[PDB]
Amino acid sequence: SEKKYRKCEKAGCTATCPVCFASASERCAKNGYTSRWYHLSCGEHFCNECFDHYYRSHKDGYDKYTTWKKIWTSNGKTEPSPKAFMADQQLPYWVQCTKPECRKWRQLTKEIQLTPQIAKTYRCGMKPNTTSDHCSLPEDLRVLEVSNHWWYSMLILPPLLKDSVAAPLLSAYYPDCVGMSPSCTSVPGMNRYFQPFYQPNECGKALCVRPDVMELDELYEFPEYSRDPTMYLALRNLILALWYTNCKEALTPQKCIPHIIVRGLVRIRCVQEVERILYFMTRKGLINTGVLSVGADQYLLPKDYHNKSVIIIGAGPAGLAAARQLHNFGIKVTVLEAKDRIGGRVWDDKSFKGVTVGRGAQIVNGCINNPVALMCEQLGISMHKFGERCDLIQEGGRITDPTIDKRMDFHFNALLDVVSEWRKDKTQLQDVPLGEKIEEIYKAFIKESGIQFSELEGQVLQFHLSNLEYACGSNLHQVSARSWDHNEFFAQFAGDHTLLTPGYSVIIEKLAEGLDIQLKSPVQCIDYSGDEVQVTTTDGTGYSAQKVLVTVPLALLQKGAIQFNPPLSEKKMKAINSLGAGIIEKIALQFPYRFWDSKVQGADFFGHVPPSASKRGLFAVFYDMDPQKKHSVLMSVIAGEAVASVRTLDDKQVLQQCMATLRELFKEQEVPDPTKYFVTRWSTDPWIQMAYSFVKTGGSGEAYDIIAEDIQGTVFFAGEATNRHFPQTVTGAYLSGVREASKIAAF
Ligand SMILES: [C]C1=C([C])[C]=C2C(=[C]1)N([C][C]([O])[C]([O])[C]([O])[C]OP([O])(=O)OP([O])(=O)O[C][C]1O[C](N3[C]=NC4=C3N=[C]N=C4[N])[C]([O])[C]1[O])C1=NC(=O)[N]C(=O)C1=N2C(=O)[C][C]C1=C(F)[C]=C(Br)C(F)=[C]1
Ligand SMILES: [Zn+2]
Ligand SMILES: [Zn+2]
Ligand SMILES: [Zn+2]
Repeated sequence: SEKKYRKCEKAGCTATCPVCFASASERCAKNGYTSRWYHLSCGEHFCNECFDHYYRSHKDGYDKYTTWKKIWTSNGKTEPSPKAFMADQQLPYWVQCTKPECRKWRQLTKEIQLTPQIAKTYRCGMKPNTTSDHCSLPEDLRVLEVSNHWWYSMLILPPLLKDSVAAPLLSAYYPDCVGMSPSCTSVPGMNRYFQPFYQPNECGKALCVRPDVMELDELYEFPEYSRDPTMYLALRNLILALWYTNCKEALTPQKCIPHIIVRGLVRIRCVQEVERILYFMTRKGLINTGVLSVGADQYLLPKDYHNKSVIIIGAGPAGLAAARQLHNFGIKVTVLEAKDRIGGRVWDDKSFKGVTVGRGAQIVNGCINNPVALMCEQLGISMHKFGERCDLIQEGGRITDPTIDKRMDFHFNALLDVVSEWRKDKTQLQDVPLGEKIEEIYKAFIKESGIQFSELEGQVLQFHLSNLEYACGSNLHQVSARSWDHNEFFAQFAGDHTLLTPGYSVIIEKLAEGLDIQLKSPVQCIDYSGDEVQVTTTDGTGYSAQKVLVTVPLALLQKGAIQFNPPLSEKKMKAINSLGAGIIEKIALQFPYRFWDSKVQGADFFGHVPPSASKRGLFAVFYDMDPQKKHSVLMSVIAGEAVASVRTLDDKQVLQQCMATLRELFKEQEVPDPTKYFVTRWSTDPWIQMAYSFVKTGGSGEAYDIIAEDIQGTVFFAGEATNRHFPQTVTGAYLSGVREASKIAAF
């Protein structure tokens, strides 16, 4: 009469007495003998009678199983089996007592389906969906087993979450390939800029994670998930979904737990992992970031990561970002800024009636997943997507026919295409200045083709040339042909380019809120010999801490303004000197009325066709600073060779030359005098001296990576000049501070 066993089917199982969790069949083995004891985990087994109850065609619960099967096979890629069925449909739920000093795990009865409402409110031995004696009872012994690694080793199937908050975003994916149950019959309200997941077979979008693939740095930290990442993916994806669903408060483990819905003891494992994973993504700045603020005893990282102190040099976006991160983590942070204000190259003039005019940055280039878009969401502020339209207006007042604009843009880009071909097989030593290579290709193309451009077509080509010089912040003869667009090899920020109407100052101010910031404290010296870094200001003040982070602009690193002891390495100096310190300047003009409205007809900007290639980049674009079209403020830009021509002019002389230009651009009409203006002088600001970085002839994009290497795990570097993927921008500077705060916290 066949054979029967007390013991589990799996050699090495730690259950000395399997007991059937199902009790689905009339002849369930309860806790005795059966023809096979089917193993789900070390703590969960079901007898063969209950196995036949669902499996065999002549048995009762066969319709229930066959129906689940059909749902399973059509929505998922994971095979259906009785074990998979049991784990998705028959294992009981486990929940923690929500009383703070208890937190004990309990098994719910079978008919109860775990809601996030139950998980938020459950207390020991009180019937859910609803004395303190029931808390003192010991947990089921199987609970403690779960937290060992060998428990996960002995788990036969990975968990599949139900009703994950991630699910509305992952519809393009098989639910089980991203850790969600296929038997689960279930993005309005989320910010259009939060797109944290790639769609399948999609790349080239910055800061998107693949919802079905762990990343290298994730596998490094969680190698136990390398073979089968189902479970890690489920929890990471859940945390991301929860964060972007509410980026204005800190996302705690307490907050994640009631959204982790899975049957069986494995839920305990998930609740224990979510917390580890959460602290990891916090340190890495993927969540719980932006201008989020925490109070005392509400720090974002456990007291372990708290045994450090940091001095941060420079209170620009990179410095304040690291300071805000490190502070939120619970690390002592002091920021020493040279100037008498924070912000660095973010400095918003607020004195123009009705608008905020930035003397430094005010544009966000690519808003999807951009942390600046995150921080705007957190602050409730709005960004203005730039319009496409930008007439090229001639001195004289003629508006250049758009087909000329477009045709010369074509020829121009066709020149850059030849550079990209030429450079493919050339090393850093073979490099050649970009402008020089363009002139060669152009003069070769003119000579070969016979074509003859009108004067205007040539001037319009000069305009497109000036824009490139603006993007590099340099005449193109200092810019590397090989490596000027180096960072476009990496995924870039998709989406809208915007004018940050309220100005970056609003973000910079909120980042700095509440931090120990010593202004008028320019750092003279950093000595990282000895047990602690010693930092000294220009008047002799001394500050001390265990680690120091440097965010000074590239120009200041090039000029050696801070004495380093020991000196920076030769490798680091060569990198620092291989990047160029690009420069632009800005002028803002306020008028008594919007004199351009009739001609410009609402566009966000208009173009200034340069008269000659010498005057190239002199007020090339005028920006209308009020997207609501009520106030009268224009802003324009000096780039390229034009920067060196106006160093010997005072502000009034620059203003006059701008006004002469506007009046030529509007020659057929009257232009009022300006009533208020400013002219920036970044290139002579002693502690900045630049607008943003670029790669000079002979250098490589790797220069950014090299400038970013820490020294002795003790001196760290951040700043736009240190972000290889995202050079130049406030965004790239911000992310580099987060990057460095992640490095520092790791110790
Ligand atoms: C200038 C400018 C202008 C005029 C304009 C613009 C700009 C600029 N940009 C840029 C930005 O801003 C930058 O990049 C940033 O900011 C960076 O940051 P960082 O890194 O943080 O730096 P800074 O800020 O500079 O800071 C620094 C600091 O530190 C200090 N110091 C120094 N030294 C020292 C100190 N302390 C102490 N001790 C010592 N020794 C100083 O003071 C400071 O504070 C920009 N950006 C963006 O994003 N956007 C915009 O819009 C901008 N801009 C314009 O306009 C345009 C440009 C652009 C680009 F570039 C790119 C792109 Br794709 C775009 F979209 C745009
Ligand atoms: Zn049974
Ligand atoms: Zn077993
Ligand atoms: Zn309890």
